[PDB]
Amino acid sequence: ALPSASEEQVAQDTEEVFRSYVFYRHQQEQEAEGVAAPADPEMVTLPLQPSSTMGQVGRQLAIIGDDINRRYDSEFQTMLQHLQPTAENAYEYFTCIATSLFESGINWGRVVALLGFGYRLALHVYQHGLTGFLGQVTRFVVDFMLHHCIARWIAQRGGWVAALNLGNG
Amino acid sequence: MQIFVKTLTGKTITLEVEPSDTIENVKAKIQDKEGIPPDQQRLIFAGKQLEDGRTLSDYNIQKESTLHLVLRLRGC
Repeated sequence: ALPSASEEQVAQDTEEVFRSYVFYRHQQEQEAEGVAAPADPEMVTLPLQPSSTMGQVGRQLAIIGDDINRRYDSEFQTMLQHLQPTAENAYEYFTCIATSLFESGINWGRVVALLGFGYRLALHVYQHGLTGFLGQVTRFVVDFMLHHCIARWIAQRGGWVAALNLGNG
Repeated sequence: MQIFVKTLTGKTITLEVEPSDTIENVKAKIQDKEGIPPDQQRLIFAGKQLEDGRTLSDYNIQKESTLHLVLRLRGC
């Protein structure tokens, strides 16, 4: 695409890179285990658009955060069960862990870790019985990212197109 | 013995404790030299959330060991 980017186009590439990443991450985890597996390969699958350059952004971010993700993952669900949040206070708990994580500062490792622990959380309600939460989590994070001035920083870092200019690029 | 705790800011702080020390004591030492309330501490070792009713020998932590530190805040 073209260089430079505003906060108006960052909210669109943020939502597209948020699912394209959790998808390629659960797709490979399905071969090893089936924990929090998807609804089987059918119409209820996740139809992403890999025809765009953002398709390669999720694949890369899913590689630099592969081992660091499993390192502290068995403890994320263990404490998540002791939480037992609700649809009325779902943003009151998630906004707490995040603000408690970036409280020290902001880095590429703190963004991938956020999405990593931003999946099972939503799916945890889907199974519970609250069908129709995926649209809620989307129209919730994008608002937190634009309210916490996260979109700007990403714009100063070169937008999401700066991912190709990282380690494995 | 001496242990090394790693934070999410890239800062590592040393700590002098003993295998018979309880997890509640090590947390008090961190707030005494750092000021971080024990209610907002999520130690992590081997992908296991150590409990507050067990000692360090319970997990088999030797000397020169490293433990990650997360955070759950107390306001929310």
